[PDB]
Amino acid sequence: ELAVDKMVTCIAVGLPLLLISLAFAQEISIGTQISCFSPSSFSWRQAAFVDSYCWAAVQQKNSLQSESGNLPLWLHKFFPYILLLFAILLYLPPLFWRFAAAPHICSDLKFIMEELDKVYNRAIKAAKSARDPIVEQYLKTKKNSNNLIIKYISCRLLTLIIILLACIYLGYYFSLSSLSDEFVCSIKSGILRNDSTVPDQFQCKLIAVGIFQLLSVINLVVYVLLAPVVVYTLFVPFRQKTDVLKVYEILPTFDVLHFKSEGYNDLSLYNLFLEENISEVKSYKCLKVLENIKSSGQGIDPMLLLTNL
Amino acid sequence: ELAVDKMVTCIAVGLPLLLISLAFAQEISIGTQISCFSPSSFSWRQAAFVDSYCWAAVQQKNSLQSESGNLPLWLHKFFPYILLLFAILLYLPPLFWRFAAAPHICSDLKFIMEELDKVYNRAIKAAKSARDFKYPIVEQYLKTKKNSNNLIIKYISCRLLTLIIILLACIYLGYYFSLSSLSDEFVCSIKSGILRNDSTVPDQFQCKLIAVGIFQLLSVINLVVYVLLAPVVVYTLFVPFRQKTDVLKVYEILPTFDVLHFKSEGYNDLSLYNLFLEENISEVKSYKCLKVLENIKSSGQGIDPMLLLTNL
Amino acid sequence: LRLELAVDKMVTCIAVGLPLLLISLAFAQEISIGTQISCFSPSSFSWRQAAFVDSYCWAAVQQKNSLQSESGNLPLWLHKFFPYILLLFAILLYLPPLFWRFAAAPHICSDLKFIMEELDKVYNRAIKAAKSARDFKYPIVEQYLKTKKNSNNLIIKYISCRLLTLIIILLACIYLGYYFSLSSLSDEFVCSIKSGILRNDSTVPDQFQCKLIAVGIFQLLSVINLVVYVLLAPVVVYTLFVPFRQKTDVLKVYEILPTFDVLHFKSEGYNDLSLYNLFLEENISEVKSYKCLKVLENIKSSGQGIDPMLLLTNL
Amino acid sequence: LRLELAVDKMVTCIAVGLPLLLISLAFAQEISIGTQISCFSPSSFSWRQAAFVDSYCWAAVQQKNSLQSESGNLPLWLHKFFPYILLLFAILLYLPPLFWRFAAAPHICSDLKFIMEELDKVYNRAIKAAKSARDFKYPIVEQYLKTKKNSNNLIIKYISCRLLTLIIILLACIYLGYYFSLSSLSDEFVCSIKSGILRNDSTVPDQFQCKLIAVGIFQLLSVINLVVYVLLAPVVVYTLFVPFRQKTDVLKVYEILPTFDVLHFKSEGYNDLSLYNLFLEENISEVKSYKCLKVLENIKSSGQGIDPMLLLTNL
Amino acid sequence: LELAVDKMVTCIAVGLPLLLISLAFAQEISIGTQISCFSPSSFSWRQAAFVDSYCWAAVQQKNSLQSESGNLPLWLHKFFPYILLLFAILLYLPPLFWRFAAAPHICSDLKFIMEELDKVYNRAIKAAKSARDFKYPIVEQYLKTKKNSNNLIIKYISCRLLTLIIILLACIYLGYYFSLSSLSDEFVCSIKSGILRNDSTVPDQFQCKLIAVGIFQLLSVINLVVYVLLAPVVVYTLFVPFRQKTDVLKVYEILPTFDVLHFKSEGYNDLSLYNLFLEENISEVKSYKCLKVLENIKSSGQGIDPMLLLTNL
Amino acid sequence: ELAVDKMVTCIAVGLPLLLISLAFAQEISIGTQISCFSPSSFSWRQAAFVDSYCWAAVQQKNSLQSESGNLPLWLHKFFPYILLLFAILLYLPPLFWRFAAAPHICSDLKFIMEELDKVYNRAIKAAKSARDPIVEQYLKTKKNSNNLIIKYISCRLLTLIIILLACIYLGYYFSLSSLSDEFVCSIKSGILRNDSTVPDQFQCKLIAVGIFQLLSVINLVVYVLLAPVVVYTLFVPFRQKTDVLKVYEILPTFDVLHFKSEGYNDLSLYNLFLEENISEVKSYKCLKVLENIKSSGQGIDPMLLLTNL
Ligand SMILES: CC1(C)[C@@H](OC(=O)CCC(=O)O)CC[C@]2(C)[C@H]3C(=O)C=C4[C@@H]5C[C@@](C)(C(=O)O)CC[C@]5(C)CC[C@@]4(C)[C@]3(C)CC[C@@H]12
Repeated sequence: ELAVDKMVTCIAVGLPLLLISLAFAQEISIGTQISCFSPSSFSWRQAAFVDSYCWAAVQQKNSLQSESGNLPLWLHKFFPYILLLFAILLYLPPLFWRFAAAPHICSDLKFIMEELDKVYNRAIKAAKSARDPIVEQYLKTKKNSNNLIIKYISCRLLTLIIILLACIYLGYYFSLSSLSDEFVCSIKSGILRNDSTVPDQFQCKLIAVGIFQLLSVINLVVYVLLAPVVVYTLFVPFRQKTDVLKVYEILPTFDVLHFKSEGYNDLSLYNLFLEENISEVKSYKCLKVLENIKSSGQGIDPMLLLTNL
Repeated sequence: ELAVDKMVTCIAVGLPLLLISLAFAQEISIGTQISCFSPSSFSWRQAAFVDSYCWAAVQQKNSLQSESGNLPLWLHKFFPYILLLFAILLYLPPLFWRFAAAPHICSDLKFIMEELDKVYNRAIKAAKSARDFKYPIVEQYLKTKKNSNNLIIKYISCRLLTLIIILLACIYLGYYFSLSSLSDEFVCSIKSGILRNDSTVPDQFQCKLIAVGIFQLLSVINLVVYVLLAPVVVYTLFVPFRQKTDVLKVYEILPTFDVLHFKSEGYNDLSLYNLFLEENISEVKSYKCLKVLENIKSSGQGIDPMLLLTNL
Repeated sequence: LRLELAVDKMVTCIAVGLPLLLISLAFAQEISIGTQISCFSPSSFSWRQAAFVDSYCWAAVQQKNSLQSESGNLPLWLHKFFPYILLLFAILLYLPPLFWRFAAAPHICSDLKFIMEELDKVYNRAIKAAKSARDFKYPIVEQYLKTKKNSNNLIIKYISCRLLTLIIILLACIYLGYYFSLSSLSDEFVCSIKSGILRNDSTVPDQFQCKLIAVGIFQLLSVINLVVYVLLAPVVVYTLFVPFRQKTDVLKVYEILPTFDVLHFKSEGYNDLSLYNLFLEENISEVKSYKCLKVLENIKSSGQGIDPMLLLTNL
Repeated sequence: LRLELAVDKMVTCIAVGLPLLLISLAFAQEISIGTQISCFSPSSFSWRQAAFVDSYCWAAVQQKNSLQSESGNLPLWLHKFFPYILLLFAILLYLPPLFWRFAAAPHICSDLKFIMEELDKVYNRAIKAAKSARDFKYPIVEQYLKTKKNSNNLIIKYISCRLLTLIIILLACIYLGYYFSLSSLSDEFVCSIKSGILRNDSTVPDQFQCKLIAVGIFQLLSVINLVVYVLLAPVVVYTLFVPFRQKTDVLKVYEILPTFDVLHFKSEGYNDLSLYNLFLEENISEVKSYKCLKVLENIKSSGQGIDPMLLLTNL
Repeated sequence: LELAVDKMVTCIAVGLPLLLISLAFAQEISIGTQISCFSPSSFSWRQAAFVDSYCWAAVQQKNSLQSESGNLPLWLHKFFPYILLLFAILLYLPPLFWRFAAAPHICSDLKFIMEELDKVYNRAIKAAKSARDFKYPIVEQYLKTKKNSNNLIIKYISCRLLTLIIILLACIYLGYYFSLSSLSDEFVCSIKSGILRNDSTVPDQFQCKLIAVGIFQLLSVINLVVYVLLAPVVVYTLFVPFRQKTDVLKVYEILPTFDVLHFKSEGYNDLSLYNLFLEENISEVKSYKCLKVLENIKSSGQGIDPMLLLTNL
Repeated sequence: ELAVDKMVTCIAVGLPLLLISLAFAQEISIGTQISCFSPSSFSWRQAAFVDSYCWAAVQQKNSLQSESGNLPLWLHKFFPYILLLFAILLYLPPLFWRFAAAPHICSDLKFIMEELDKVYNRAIKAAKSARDPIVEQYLKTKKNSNNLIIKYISCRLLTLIIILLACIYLGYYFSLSSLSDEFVCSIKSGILRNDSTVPDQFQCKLIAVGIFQLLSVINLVVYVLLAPVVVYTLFVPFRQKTDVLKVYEILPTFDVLHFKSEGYNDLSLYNLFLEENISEVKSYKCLKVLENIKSSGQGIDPMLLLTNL
């Protein structure tokens, strides 16, 4: 998993979870999520009934009358589970990737690294004997099929789509007349309908809403900062730079051909993954040492290769 | 476990669990699950008795009178347990197939990969000796694999039970999801036993099952995800349709390997083995090199045995 | 392969764990009294009516129309969101290290392990040549050293994570200094539950005297965090100027080997070579050849014997 | 490779775990009665009004205008911040051992392992020369130790961490002696909830008698911490006197080897040589050659045979 | 590195006060608060809570509370839990020697003795094998030296003596708690300092009772019983010489390459401590095992010493 | 630790702990351990005082008057800890066994297994060359000293004694009337003595005592089922059988002598531990393959041994 992809996943998933836990934590909360102000004559349990009834009655549109509407009321209860839903949906593409995409790119990349080590060993053995292109074709093939890279850009595109949907939802959540939690509630269905001791309507207010909006704007800011990162990561061809196989062109047992650029094809994705995992390849490390020395141009490539051993 | 099967299991199991855990958020729950509105004269403990009695009385059909019926009350009080039951039943087929079916296919697949590497080595050794037995054992093994569907029958059986349980969960959630939205309100009467002819206690109490609305909003989410998941299982259910890009066709260019794919068209274990080979074949080095030669053959510049000898 | 300089590890540990420890302290059971707000409803108000007043005013520190405070609504916002701010700073300060932990490591750890292996190899070859005398030759790692200064991209990542750490630490210092500068009377605000149907109600009084509790603890902890952070910022800066911290040339001890060219060539640049010099100075104690060579170099201070002979004796 | 002297490890363990253990005891499920403050509102006050009075006065130990105490506002501040002061001392006392282990530890180990290897090698060479008689020559370790004497920087990190430990222990002793030197009546303060709209209110009494509970436990634990710390301070001071502790010259047993020069040359300095002498005296029992040489040296007390003969017999 | 009897004495003397602390405050035995004061009926809930907490904090202020037994019994109950942990810590401190790196002081020398014994056994059987086809008693001289310095054994008997002293002090303290009547929890309390002094609605004095003190005494007697059972074990363990019998070396005397001398007994010196540690760790020594096999066979006398040695091979 | 000893320890220790944890289950426990029923005129805090006073007054014999006596009251409150005390005392002998005796038998058993593998290797090497008793004396010695086995039977005997004492205590406690949890308590010492608003006596009842008795009978049943197991384990000689070294008698390099039976000596204990840990010995496994075969007569012992390789 590319470092930028790992960090995008970590942010887009842990941020909604951390924000839920912020508001979610009991210490942060003052108490219940709703308070309704029953009359003074009401007993403790009658007031508890009013609170719980109105909490359950934000759904039943007939009971509650709110200036903003019933949708803002339903939105508040939705948000604790809505952020977790966004976290899960944002975790899904990385899960699909590791489960399916890595297995295909992992085998190919391990084979390419083994073949590169083998060609390096054979080149130095030929050079050592003097002192005394399967991988290229595979990569040429990799250019023909974009399907392996299509899994990657598809998981990235779903990540971007879900991030944009979360940004859209967060923006609607961020701007709220906050008067919705102040919407009235009437416990007058059933036998309580014509009852007289119970007042006609109660002034309820949704607890911990302001915290939800302050956290939703934070999530929206982080997500609109993250979306350009995904879009840049979405474009695989642009990120393919510092041609990694160019360092291998100084080997006799290796054909003089990079042939890795310019396409929305799996070859560019493999170039990125090679640029990432190539530091594990010892032969690449030694070849890059020789290539950097070649900047001065003092000695010669085959001599330093043989001498380096 | 195939990636699509692993993700279907992860969804179908974790979604009901995640939804259970959400339905009881330390911020979505206002408090108790039921509230009954005792009279003002009732003390705190008398009101607590009314609440707890009616909570326990959603079962006793004689005590409570509800317009929708007692079945909605049962469903509103046993909403969690049912989701956990669905999660467990959906986890059972992945547990079953993994425990017994997996190793059977693992041994066979490892043997097939070893035999393919061996035939590749022998073919290049024969070619190398030319530059300087012969029994298709794996082909015969795969020909046999076609005869018995039993290994694949375990797979399609676990997938079919997964689909059946997913459809039953969809039915329950659609039924439960499509509620009256007044059922959560039931009239309850604490008048059995010595309280029957008591006078200070009113005839009936107006109870409401709080946080039911959350149950329905989560049940519709579960139903949507499950009716999105069911086509995936049905597609995964059909093993023959999934298989393509004949993997052994790349081996047909070897002299030590008979020219025969012979892997298609059946509800038999051969198609399942074809899928698992298509998945795990990238680990096979000989397959990788042979596919390199096969892709080069698209241009048709050189020749298969020459490039193979040059492959070393 | 720690892949984190000790000073960087301790700066991360402090800058991250201190806000977390302070959050956990601000709500220790002995420290807190109960709710975060108390509003003093009238005596006629029932228990639940007083609970409504408390919760309403807690939620009403946001709605500017309801509450009237002498200091303003901004202190009220800052007092309610005390805990949230502390965690965010911890995460942002832990964010740079996470990037360094995953993105930065492949570029450096691999290079440093290769350099250590090459140094051990050149030491072995030098003593083998000396042993054969008692009875190729390409400076590959030195050629490697030139590349370090050449490409500053590897160094760029390090100074960038350090610079973001410094920027976030300075922003945290600014916020904590502002928060600690709060009035300490601004936690008392007048709140009025008179919106909606309660507006023209008469039994409810016009306004309630609410006080935000656990704010003095927040300020006392914010000043502690600010002190520790303004002590930490020079360490990060000190850290930012790597060219200055690259000292005690580590490869100079290897110059006494015949199989090693006589050239340090590691100094004076905002390039990856200085960063590699720091990481070599840190992780070089694991290199056995470096340890023995430093033993010989320290002995050479007296100048009694000779470098190649001493090496032969060590074998 | 412990890199922590047993006396230093125990001083750290005590000075750090004792304030933590005492914090954990001060709030045992059996020592806290409940809230940290109780204010005795009038009987007419409701439950929530009394809770408001308690929380207000708790937050009002800071606002000097509200509360009137005979001892002053400083005792009130010190009583409210009681547990924070101990965790801070625990952390500050843990800091020097952390600085020691993080950087100083690795440097000390390599040198000691090299010295032990060189001593085993010189012993082997001496017995091989003696064995050949029964049938180079450079004092490298002696020169290395002679060098160790030249640089006091190595013996300065250690005495600096010990000196900071002693300074923090003395500051903790001063604070705990002051805190225990409490009036024990200063936990009772008069508090008045009469700011804001409550100022001219009449139903609320003029002042409340609040008491800061669980203070007596704090003082009883502070005196325990002070006693243990004033018992620990002489231990740190003795640890500080590093040359005085360098005794029973460990290399003196090696002077009976022909392949080893007849020179101890390890004493009398605030230099890294004395620290290395201590660490050698500690870790030298692992050295087999030292064990056998000490066997011969103890036998030499009787003086029956001879040193080289005995060595040959041991083989 | 810690004798089994010492390990069990430490385990008991440390875990028993901790287990008893944890039991004293179990939910099943604690009814609730540790003090209850019985305010008048007119007092509100919070006023009664104030009375309880005030008297809890007032067991220290001697002016406020009047108790028949005195203020010391009152102070004892509050500090009783702390004492239980203080005694556990002080009893863990001497074992701290084992916790600290003092192993080399004894074990490193032991490891050398075991290696030297294996070497002398190998050399003896090699000489016997060559017969079938130097010579310096270095370990014997080392043990002879070990006799000269008692200092290593002085660390051991010092940690054991501090363990015994702390155990006896704990027995004395716990004995006292059991002895006390404990009506102490029934001592009166008066919340009449400050502005409450001349107040009239508050009664003159409250009858407070200290909760969980009977549990404290019942657990203190258990701790005292276990500790007075443990003290003889420490005293016996204190006497290292009386703790040594059937020395391991007496089996090596049948080797030609080993001098015929045990020379290990009768002293308050490090040699006796090394004898104990050798008797413990000697079963790991293979040469000792085979030599003890031959020595046990020699009880019958059927097989020759050197012959059986060579025969075993 | 022998499997039967490990299971006896596990039961005898975890059962009182599990029962303690059950006796105080959230569903199981209703609340406080005592309730006293103060008059209705008493305030909340006065009733709390009565409860706590009587809880502390089950000790002071003058205050409370109970029909069964003060001893049942003491046992009521102290029953929960008493189970932990029994668990600890039952854990003590297995703990002593681990340090005091387990290493002594471990070193000897490891040496015996090594010597058996060595004698097997030497026997097959002699047989292989043809195709081309130290351990016995040690065991003979083991017979002479019972001291190692005396540690084992001593820890088992203390386990049995503590189990029997626990059975006695639990049978007594379960034999309580179950009305002894109701005691009359009088808060009339001190200044309350001549007070008039406080009633003369309160009817207190000890909470969770029926649960204690129902759990004590379970513990007693399990313990009287466990005691015969310990008694059988107590008799080491009656347990040893299937002479394990008899399979080694078919080796030329091994003397033809079992010599392991009939004694209250450490040899029988070593026989048990060998019978347990001997399956780890490869030479024993092969000899048992062929040892059994020799009895059958299908093949000769030395030939099959040489063929075993
Ligand atoms: C803590 C809770 C909320 C509750 O606590 C729990 O349910 C357990 C969960 C938890 O504690 O967190 C238990 C009930 C209770 C302890 C409750 C009580 O007992 C009796 C009264 C009285 C009722 C009244 C007005 C009358 O009846 O006339 C007389 C005045 C008085 C004292 C007012 C306050 C309450 C209502 C009082 C003290 C408020 C606190 C309350």
